[PDB]
Amino acid sequence: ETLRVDPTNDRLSALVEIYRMMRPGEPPTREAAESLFENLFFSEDRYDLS
Amino acid sequence: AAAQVLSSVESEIGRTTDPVRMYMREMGTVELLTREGEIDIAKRIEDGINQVQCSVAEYPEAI
Repeated sequence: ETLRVDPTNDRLSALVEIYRMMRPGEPPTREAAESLFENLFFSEDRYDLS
Repeated sequence: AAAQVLSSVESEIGRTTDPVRMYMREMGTVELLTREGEIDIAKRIEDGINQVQCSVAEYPEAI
C-alpha cells in the first residue's frame, strides 16, 4: 500500500521530494539535495549519538 | 528553465511565508553571462549616454 500511494519512481524523484519537504519554496537540484542527504545523516561530525 | 521552476515552486509552497525563499526564487530565474554579458550591458549603457549627450547638444538651451 505504501508503494501504491508513493508516486516516486527512482532515487532521483525520492531525493527531489525529500529536498522539497526539507526546505520548500526552493527549486530542487540533484547536487544540493544529494549533499544535504549525505550531510544530514551520513556525516560523522554531524550525526553521531554515542 | 524558468516557467517550470516557478510552476514547481508555486505547486510545492504550502502557504509558506519565508521571504528568503521568495527572494531566491525571484533571483534564481536569471542566469549568468560571464565575460560576455556585462561587456554588452556596459556598451549599451555607454550608447545610451552618448544618445542623451547628442540630444542635449541638439538642445542649445542647456548649453
